[PDB]
Amino acid sequence: SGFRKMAFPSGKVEGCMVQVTCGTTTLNGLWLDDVVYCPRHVICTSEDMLNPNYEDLLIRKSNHNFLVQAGNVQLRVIGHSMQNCVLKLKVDTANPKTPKYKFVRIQPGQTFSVLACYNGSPSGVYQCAMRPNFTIKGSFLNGSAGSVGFNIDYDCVSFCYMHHMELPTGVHAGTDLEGNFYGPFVDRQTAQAAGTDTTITVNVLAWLYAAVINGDRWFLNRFTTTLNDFNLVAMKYNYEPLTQDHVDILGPLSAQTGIAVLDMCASLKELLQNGMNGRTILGSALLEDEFTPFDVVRQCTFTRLQ
Amino acid sequence: SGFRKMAFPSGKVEGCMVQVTCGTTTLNGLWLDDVVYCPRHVICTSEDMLNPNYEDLLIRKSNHNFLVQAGNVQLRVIGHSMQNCVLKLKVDTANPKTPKYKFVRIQPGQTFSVLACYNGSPSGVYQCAMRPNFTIKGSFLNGSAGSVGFNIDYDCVSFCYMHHMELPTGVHAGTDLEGNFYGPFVDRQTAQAAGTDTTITVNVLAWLYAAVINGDRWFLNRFTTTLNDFNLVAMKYNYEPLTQDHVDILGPLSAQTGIAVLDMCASLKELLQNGMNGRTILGSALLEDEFTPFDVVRQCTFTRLQ
Repeated sequence: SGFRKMAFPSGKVEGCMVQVTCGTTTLNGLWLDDVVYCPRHVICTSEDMLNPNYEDLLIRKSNHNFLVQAGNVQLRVIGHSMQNCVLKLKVDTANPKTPKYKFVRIQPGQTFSVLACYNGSPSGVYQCAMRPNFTIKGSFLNGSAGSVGFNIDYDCVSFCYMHHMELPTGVHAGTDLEGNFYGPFVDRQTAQAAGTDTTITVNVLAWLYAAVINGDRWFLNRFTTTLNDFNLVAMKYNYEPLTQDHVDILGPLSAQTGIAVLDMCASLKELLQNGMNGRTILGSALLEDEFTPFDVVRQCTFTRLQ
Repeated sequence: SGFRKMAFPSGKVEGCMVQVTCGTTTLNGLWLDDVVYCPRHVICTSEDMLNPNYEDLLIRKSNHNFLVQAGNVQLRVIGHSMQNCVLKLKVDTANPKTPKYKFVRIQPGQTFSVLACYNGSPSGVYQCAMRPNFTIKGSFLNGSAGSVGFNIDYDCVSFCYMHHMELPTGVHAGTDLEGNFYGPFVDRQTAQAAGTDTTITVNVLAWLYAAVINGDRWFLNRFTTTLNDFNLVAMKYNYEPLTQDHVDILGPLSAQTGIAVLDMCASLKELLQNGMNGRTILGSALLEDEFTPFDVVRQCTFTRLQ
């Protein structure tokens, strides 16, 4: 037993990570087959004019301006194109380690594994959830842009995030693998702020279900409530509304634990009104909302079926 | 910026994982060159009286009895022997994916990355700290035994832990790669309890530094204290006593923060008594003690040396 934030194994992703340098600017690229994808602001430099326009600056760059290295080997750029906020760098060598993959746009509330990288070299791995305000609470320094996030589904690496920038609040923003930002953000030197965030109600219920599976059940009561009355409570604590779709996604954890979803909502309603009473749940003094129902099941299993 | 529990990329380790099956028991193995390392209780059968004779089961078993799988490929065991609580299965093929590696005995307070496995097949990765009572707080199900914990140092993998079992309190126990258990535990079906766990004082300090580097400062104070003076307020509070060895270790964090360790100790003493008064530090409502100083440094940029 035991429950912990757990990243997907990063081996498949590590073999696609490369360093991209244009001028004195370096960041990370993702090498699949004969293409390297990377944030377009690799072409930005110090001596650029204020609030540059990427159209104009890329026009100055030739193939020979982009220096891509996969370890101690130079990949030769043979073509470049810009697709929204990412650069597609056609190279003359196919990555022999390209996994089965898909490009995916995750929804808010969902999690993914982040392979933070520097200078083309993977550095560490951890879980993030896409916040309802379309930011993630990551750990990224300068040189980490191009790091990707991803999930594994059977044999297929689903890439869902490429990191670009940090916001003044200290939270992070990036694109899908087509260069489309999550949230109202731009890879520009313009003032931006994350909007107000909300708590991912469905995730907190999954976490409480995980808590029960692991024997942490002090917060259960005989009580139950309705979907309407729970949501009237949730709204007042900045929790996002709970939909029947959410209730159904919690099915397997309710089947597994024997605790009906609306039973769980009553315990949660109670922790929201009266607090955690100095108690910790799974070693946390706060309510965790970055564990999806899938992430719990992934870690406990369904033992009804023998 | 930002601060997160971060596992090492697990790629170099995933290529070492294999599946070991003796009779009806299946757990994971570690395939380094031409040796597979695994827990000895893979040979245990519940049909045993219980108190096992591991040595004579080695005589009882032949090489045929051990089924080693790298994916769907079988490795013929050509030798088998016991070293403390670990099996060393000699196979006919040397692991072509063997990395540069050491075998190390971690010290209580140090951290490592656990690659959680079932059936030779990686499931996920997360950080653990070896607790002062020689347990770890992981997420391990039945069949997770044989999973390893490791640290990457350049391109050399330091294997420091192999998981064997779970204690009735929900924490986990294991050996180094030489089969020697961390702590007074044995791999038998007998009543065992972990001693009293204590907070790793040096690590809470390192964490408080990570917050200051990252922006969380409210806890700081112009107040000061001394070493024995701080260790008074702490020993009664179940904390590891702080030593001059720990002070020095935090040197670089103080150097970057310009905050003296004793000054940090003072505001930490203040944090023990008062409590956090509904306030968080780096997204946490309790003091985190599983970030070592070096773990912090790896997630910070250091203005000093330019």
